[PDB]
Amino acid sequence: TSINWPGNDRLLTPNMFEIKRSVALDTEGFTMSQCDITKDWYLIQMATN
Amino acid sequence: LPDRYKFSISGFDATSVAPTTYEYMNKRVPLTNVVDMFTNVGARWSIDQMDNVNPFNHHRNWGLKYRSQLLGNSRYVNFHIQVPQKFFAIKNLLLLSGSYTYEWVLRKDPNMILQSSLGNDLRADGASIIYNEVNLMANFMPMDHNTSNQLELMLRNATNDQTFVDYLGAKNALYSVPAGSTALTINIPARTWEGMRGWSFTRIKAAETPQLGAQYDVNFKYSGSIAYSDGGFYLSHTFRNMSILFDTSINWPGNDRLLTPNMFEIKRSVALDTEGFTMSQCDITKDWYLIQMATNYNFVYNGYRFWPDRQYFHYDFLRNFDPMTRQGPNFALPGLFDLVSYTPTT
Amino acid sequence: YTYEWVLRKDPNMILQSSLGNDLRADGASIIYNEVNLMANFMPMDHNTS
Amino acid sequence: QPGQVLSYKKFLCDNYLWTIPFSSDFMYMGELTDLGQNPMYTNNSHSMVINFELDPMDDPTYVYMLYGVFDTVRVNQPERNVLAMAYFRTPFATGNAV
Amino acid sequence: INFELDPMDDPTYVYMLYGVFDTVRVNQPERNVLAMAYFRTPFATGNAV
Amino acid sequence: QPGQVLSYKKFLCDNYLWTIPFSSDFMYMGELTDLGQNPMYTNNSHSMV
Amino acid sequence: TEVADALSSHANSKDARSLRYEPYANRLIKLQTAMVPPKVDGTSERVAEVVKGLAEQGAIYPDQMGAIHSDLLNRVYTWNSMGVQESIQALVNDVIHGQNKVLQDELARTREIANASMLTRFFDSLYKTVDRGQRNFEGFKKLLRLFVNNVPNAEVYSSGGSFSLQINMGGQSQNINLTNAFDNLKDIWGARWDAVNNPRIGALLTPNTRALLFFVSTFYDYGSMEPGSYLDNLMRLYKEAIRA
Amino acid sequence: LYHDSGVCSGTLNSERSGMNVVVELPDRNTELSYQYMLADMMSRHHYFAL
Amino acid sequence: LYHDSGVCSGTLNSERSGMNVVVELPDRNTELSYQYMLADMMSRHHYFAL
Amino acid sequence: MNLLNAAPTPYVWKYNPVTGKCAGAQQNYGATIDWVLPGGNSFAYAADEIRRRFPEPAVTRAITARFEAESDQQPYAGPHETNIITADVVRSGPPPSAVYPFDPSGVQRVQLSGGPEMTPDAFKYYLRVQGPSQEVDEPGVMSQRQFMTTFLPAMVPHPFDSESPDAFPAYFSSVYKGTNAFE
Amino acid sequence: AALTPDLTTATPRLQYFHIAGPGTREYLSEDLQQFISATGSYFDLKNKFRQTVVAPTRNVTTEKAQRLQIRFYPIQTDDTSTGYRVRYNINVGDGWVL
Amino acid sequence: ATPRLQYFHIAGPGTREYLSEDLQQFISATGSYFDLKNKFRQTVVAPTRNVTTEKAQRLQIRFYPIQTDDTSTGYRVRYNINVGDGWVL
Amino acid sequence: LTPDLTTATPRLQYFHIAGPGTREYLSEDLQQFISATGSYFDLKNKF
Amino acid sequence: RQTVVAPTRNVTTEKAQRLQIRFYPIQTDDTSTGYRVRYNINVGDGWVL
Repeated sequence: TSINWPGNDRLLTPNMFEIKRSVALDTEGFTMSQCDITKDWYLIQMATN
Repeated sequence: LPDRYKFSISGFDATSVAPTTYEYMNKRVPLTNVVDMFTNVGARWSIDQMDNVNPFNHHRNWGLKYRSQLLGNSRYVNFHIQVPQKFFAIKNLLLLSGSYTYEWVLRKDPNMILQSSLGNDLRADGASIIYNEVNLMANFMPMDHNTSNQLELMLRNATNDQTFVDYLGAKNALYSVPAGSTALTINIPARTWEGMRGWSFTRIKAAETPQLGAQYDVNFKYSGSIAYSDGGFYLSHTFRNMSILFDTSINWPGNDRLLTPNMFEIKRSVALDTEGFTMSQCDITKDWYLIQMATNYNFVYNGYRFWPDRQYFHYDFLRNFDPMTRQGPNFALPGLFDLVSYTPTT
Repeated sequence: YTYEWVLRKDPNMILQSSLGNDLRADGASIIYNEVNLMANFMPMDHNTS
Repeated sequence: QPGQVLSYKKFLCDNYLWTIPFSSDFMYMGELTDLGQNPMYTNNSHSMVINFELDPMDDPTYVYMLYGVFDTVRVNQPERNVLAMAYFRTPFATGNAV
Repeated sequence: INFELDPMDDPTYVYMLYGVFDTVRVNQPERNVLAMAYFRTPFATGNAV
Repeated sequence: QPGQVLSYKKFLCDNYLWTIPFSSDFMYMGELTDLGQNPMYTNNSHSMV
Repeated sequence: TEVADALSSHANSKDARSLRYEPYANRLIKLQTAMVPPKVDGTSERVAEVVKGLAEQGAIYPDQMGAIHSDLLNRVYTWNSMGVQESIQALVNDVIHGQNKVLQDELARTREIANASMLTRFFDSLYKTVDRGQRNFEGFKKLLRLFVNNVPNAEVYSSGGSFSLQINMGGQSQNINLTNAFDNLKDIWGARWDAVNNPRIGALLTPNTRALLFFVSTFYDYGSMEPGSYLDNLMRLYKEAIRA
Repeated sequence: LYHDSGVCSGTLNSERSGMNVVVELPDRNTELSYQYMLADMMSRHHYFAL
Repeated sequence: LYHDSGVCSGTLNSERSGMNVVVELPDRNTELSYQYMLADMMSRHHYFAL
Repeated sequence: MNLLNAAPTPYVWKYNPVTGKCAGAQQNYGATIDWVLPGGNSFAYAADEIRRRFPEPAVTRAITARFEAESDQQPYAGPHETNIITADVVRSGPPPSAVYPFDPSGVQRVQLSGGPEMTPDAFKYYLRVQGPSQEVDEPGVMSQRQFMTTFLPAMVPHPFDSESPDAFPAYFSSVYKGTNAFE
Repeated sequence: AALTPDLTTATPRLQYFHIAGPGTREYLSEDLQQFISATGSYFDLKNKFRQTVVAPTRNVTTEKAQRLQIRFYPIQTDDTSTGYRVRYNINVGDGWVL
Repeated sequence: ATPRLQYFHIAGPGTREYLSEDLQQFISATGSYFDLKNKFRQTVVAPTRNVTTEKAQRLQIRFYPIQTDDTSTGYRVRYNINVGDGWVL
Repeated sequence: LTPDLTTATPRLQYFHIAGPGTREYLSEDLQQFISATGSYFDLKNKF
Repeated sequence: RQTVVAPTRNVTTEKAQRLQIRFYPIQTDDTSTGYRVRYNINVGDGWVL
């Protein structure tokens, strides 16, 4: 009920699999491939595939 | 008074400016009979026409009155202020040796950073701010390096490392309630509640509440006291009752604890009252009154009493729980014509 | 337990004036409709109670 | 006439934010309450529904519902300029939009 | 599992696919005797005795 | 105009009697201070201005 | 009765001046209760012991303990006679026999449960509350309990009411008594470690008591005792003496 | 300060450990927590201009 | 409440032992006793409406 | 075959990580073979043989301990971690080789900007290495791995038949009757 | 010998965050607590280590259905001109304390 | 610890260890109605050793941003807090 | 009717006007009870 | 059927190790023709980059 599966500070966002974020609202980056997909989500998808 | 109890001044026209501008508030005289010297002439009675009006948006707000006069008597202020860090993880963190980088971003929204005593749109009123220099001050104890390395080494030890909690200790959820609506349902997904502390709730006007986690709220055109950010709560009334059901049908009290075991009846109308269930010479219920005194003061089964040890808290129950009572003529009778009109001709 | 008590109806006893005038001669009166007794019971465990 | 009057019992309570403790006797007995460690909720999943009825206002409002959570940080600094914080919130660990 | 989605304007499902080993072992021990035994590792459907 | 105004930051302090503690860290660590027993001042004459 | 031991003692015995230093009313109350002892009713306590044993033996539930006890008080009082009181005492002796028979069970289990049960009986065999330093007293009791539990070769026994403790270091086994130690440890719970108390109660501690608390302090916390007591700051020294 | 905002939060982290140790959630309330912490810490009628 | 009146006093008692166990003497002051007790426990300027 | 003699599915345990107390046990339905409708006589024996080949709890304990030993994340520092924890304490605080002037002059000392006692590295590491003041774990609560060593999944044939053990879903036995409680 | 517990995988998640831990007096090291006690009048670390008081969670509040509040109507009234009598049958049930 | 200071209890032992033991019992016994505890002075002595560096060290440090990156909505500032060894912040 | 008024118990001690003291006439279980449950349901003022 | 089985030991840490690190520039030197960036890639022990 409370143990996040990665839970080892793997992702740049500690407590979720942030698939995408608003680049206009974005401030610290964390967006990949010239779109709103995140660094973490791009990493997971490319590692999986 | 609220805008619904006001009228234009024969030169002012509505829809020409937003209702959240200064000269809109100035050029709308209130009705003169909704409140006057004869308004409940003998009753200690908060004006029910403004019981839902933010009282901190008043020129008698001594705190804001002091906070505005620290900047000067002009609107051209070369302010120099020192703002504390308030994030709980780093509010009292005791950093040891090393190189740390610590960036933070400061709001430039006049409605956010500045507080008006009228709650008007500051952006629409030409308010603005420019930050020239923002430096970070830190004080270091000149303690002996032979001991501070010892201190930092007994703090690097993992068995004794800093632990910080947010004092509020409350997840914050804002549930919309439209104007005409009188009921709200809060359903939540399945969860374990592994250490839950309880519930706290008031209702805050959406006009006075900014978008949560927003870089810049464009629909926020209010500059008074955001009851969400500070403790300026004023709508703890206007809660008829509430119920809790941990499962689809399992009431949490669920042991005939309360006089109404299936709900937390916060208040009931005394006019419709027949069995009692109203305590402290007002419409708050026996059930709800016990809940508040038990929570804050820890002794209800030994007897209700006043607790002066927590009057300083500014957010407890007894210091600001104000019951009042008036009588009023009974209109809709052969006489008693109710010669006060509350609806302006707009 | 059987617990009975009697309530005052004297206007001068139960009511305090800011002038101290005789309220019996001033038409003051009280009528008791419902006089109920309430109590609080700690739900302490019957094992320990 | 006495039949031509009414009563308007009312109360105001500012800066309070009504609290209900998740304690089995509603009396404060520690921050980690009586039932917060009761292994009928802690062990077993539950999905509560909270129902309100309010005095109808004339303007849109929120209902600022504050749950009771243990949001703590254990700041661990094992070496020089090695800073690591661990966040934990007991009822709502995921911290999503609810 | 917690999801946050862009709100669309019509009811939608979320096609959630877990990762399972839904396998079959096909036994034909004798003539015209066919027998399979289905096994799915994480989300097993099967026979608890 | 904003260029036609000034600022006059000022503070009033009554009944205070500005104090400077003769301590190493300028804090109260005992009525007999840190340096009040340091054997530089106590044992040797110094002439402050 | 301290009056009896004040009359039948030397000229100024410790309890001959304990009455003397009392206020006049308290001293007179002690004198009166010594001269003419007030009688006490055994029942309404013996019945309580019987119902507590019944609940302990599982005969009744503790939820119905008080109701059963009061019903039995009705049944006794409405027939209170010499012949029912002997049945009450028979049931109380019955409770005692059952408790002793239960105790013989844990002295047959693992020794780390036998010594723990004997230690519980030792704790039940002396005072449970002290006027001063109650936190120190219960902290010491818990420390001794977990010391016995976490020392595999600790053996608690009784010899005519004197509950002793045996610690076997292989080549030797030093015996320390607990009854006389806890007797000595009275008026040292509320100690207030400071300049004058340390000489005062450093000569008040027998070698048995110092040995006992030295062995106990091998498992000593900072959350065990009052943070400014003599026992707390003494075990703070003894624990590091054991360590180094 | 942009508290309570997970999209424009602050950032405190070390050099050897480059991961950010200040994570903010949109469901916490930094400002109100300070108000409750300060009011419990001292009476609110005291005026501290700093 | 008719306090300290022996002619119109209350009666709290059990059932099996029906003896009235409240006795009010005309020479005591229950209301002033409550006044002094309540003023000792806390300051009197606090307005407790209940 | 006879299903009364068939090996039962093992009871796997629930850990409840937050409280630390055991959350109970369940019939291990999450890993079960579907063998009666598709399988028949040929696979009933196979499923029984698989079920009775479930490792005994001692073997599972050994496998889990061996799996945990290869973690690299044991609670205490191994040679890798303790070497660097010694390295950083060595290079912490005032340097030992720094020859600084100590001026015990009651008049006219030196400024000594810098950047007469010192602490040894043995005690300096002793401060860093020592554990808490408790040195004993509280009963009831266990970490995940110490819970996995105990509380092992095992086949429990004929569980609800004995004199007075029943099971441990979530309870606290009080009155000599198994009171599955905390409702 | 050094303690290196990884958080966010600590596993109890309450003891490590001291939400239901041992207590500050008994999880800080010997030397650190001595340091805090000695240097505790000018340089404060007491607020930097979390400690939580824990509810008894057992044999203190029954799961049985018990009414927190009971209203007792009069059984005998006997209203007169000078006074108003009320007679009640207060019942403290089995296991109850009033 | 000069004897001149000790004679006046300015740097002396302290009240609890220099008064006659009977007097300490007396003043404590009659401490509820006849207070004598203000007539015997005691001075709290500062640690005066191993608590403060003689090294020239800044008591209050100002940190100014490395990067600012001002925008229309917010005003970011990025600092760099350098805490040397022997410094605790 | 009580078994204590029947005997020769001193009046001041019986009513705790000059008695021993709540720390020493209550049963040693009751002092522990009122101390343990002294934060939420106090009984100390009743003795 | 044939299934490829993962190593599961001595191949990945259970430690809290960030899977993707963003290095802020230490020092910038923005000019009109070029924009410099200086970083500090501190590959901790046991890490491989």
